[PDB]
Amino acid sequence: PVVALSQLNRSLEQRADKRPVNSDLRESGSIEQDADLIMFIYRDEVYHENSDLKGIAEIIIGKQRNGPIGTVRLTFNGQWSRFDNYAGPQY
Amino acid sequence: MKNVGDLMQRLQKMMPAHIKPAFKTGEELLAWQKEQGAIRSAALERENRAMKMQRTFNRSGIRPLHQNCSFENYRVECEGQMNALSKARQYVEEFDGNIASFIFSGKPGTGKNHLAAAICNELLLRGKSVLIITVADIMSAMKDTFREQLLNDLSNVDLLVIDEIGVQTESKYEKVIINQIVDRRSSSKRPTGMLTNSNMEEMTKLLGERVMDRMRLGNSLWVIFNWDSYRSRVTGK
Amino acid sequence: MKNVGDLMQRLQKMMPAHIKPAFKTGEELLAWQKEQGAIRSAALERENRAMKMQRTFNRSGIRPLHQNCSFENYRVECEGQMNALSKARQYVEEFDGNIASFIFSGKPGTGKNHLAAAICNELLLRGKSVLIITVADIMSAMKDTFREQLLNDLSNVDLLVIDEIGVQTESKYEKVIINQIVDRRSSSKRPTGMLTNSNMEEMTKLLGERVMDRMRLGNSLWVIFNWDSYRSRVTGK
Ligand SMILES: [Mg+2]
Ligand SMILES: [Mg+2]
Repeated sequence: PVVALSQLNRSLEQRADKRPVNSDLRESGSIEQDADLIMFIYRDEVYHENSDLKGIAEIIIGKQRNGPIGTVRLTFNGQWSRFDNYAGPQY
Repeated sequence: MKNVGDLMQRLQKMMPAHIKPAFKTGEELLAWQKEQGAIRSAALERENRAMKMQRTFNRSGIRPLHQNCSFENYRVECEGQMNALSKARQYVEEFDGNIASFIFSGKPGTGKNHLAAAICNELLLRGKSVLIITVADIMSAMKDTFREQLLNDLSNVDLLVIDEIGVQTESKYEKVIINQIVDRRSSSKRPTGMLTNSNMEEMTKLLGERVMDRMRLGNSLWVIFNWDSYRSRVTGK
Repeated sequence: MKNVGDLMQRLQKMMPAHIKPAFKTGEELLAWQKEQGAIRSAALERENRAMKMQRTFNRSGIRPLHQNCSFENYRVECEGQMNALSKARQYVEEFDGNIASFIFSGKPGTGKNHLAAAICNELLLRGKSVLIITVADIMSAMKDTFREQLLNDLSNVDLLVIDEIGVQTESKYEKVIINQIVDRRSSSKRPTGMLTNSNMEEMTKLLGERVMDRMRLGNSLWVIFNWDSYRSRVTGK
């Protein structure tokens, strides 16, 4: 495998929903065609303070070459820097 | 650049003995992290619940007098509202999945908003969502629209209870607004609540018979008060 | 390394034996897959149509209190709407290819939206599309267009009916909206309908004689209720 980070264009913030999707990264889309697996990230406790998803991030998958797509829930405790499994309800 | 044992001999220039590491392998560490994760996640879920709960309680705009406000801090003095309590208690007990609407009317200083707020507190302890308002605030919301969230909450909420319906004798608009609300609600299989000072007859030319048709569902709960005041006695602890 | 006999001799050891390949050649395989595919496509198409039908149910604005709703759960007490149901059944029957629009009227608590929702469900089962609205929703939509699927739909559905046409006394807007709508509908040889609580003369000054003239085509269907309320019975089943 390979793991290659990237970045996103700020034409998403004005959407007022702020979940990422495939057509949001604008680097020619040259990697959207080359890849096999993608995992965007969203985390509500940045863009809001009072939003009731504190200590949670989520893994928006947007492309799967050999499988389907989905969405996953994980936590974040940024002072010792490790996501953990979310043993709880569904999304 | 340095040996293992000697790296550790560099390490022991920091703390004493009696600090043994206890790991002894890797997969045991993964088990340990999994333990801590399953712990901290559930504790976090608890805290998230308490947050969401408070986000409700600060949103049900109730003014602080009627907050430390329950069935119990209600000094009974005659039967006239002993019946009111016997009805309001069972109203709460019957609220679970019912078209159960109530109205209050009578004289001020008789415990209208007190019982209303007690009800709302108990229903929020059950884990519901409610709201009360002043009719002028609805006016103000419809004006802010002409400068949606609060507008549509008045039909996305389970229960509403309404306050100060008689005043604003600049009428003919109040009626159409309240009609709009209550039709959207009662057609949607949900309750509401009113508060006033007048008899139903006086009330009915303000509020055409259709609205009270939308009120008189199920075992619709009419109540009317006649007590004298209480305000000279109250302190505000 | 390995080859065919060794490969398959590796293969059988994974499983229980007597598992013969059952094909033995190519054209049999292709025929078999064509057969499975033509079997699969049919049930697929069926499911897709069922989806479409659900999307048509959930689009109409029928509220839950008129959802579990039809002709048969409507209780007779006199001739006064025995006539009405003998009209409603035949109306649903005479609807296909027909400029047959209608109005209801009279007292609240009398089964207007009930019959309307019954009609709407029966025409969904006929395979035709419907919609019922509060007029204030059209108001809000015309205001929200500053933010077209809805206004497009309102001039292309087969049927349409309306609710809360009396109130909103701040007129000089309601009349023109509904006139535009009904012109675009009647022009395309399509019906519509209305619901109200007022008299035709009490209606006509709100709604100029032209609009009611556009309602007066085919064998029209006027109704005027006299029945009393129903609310005391209902409990929200
Ligand atoms: Mg009060
Ligand atoms: Mg109606």
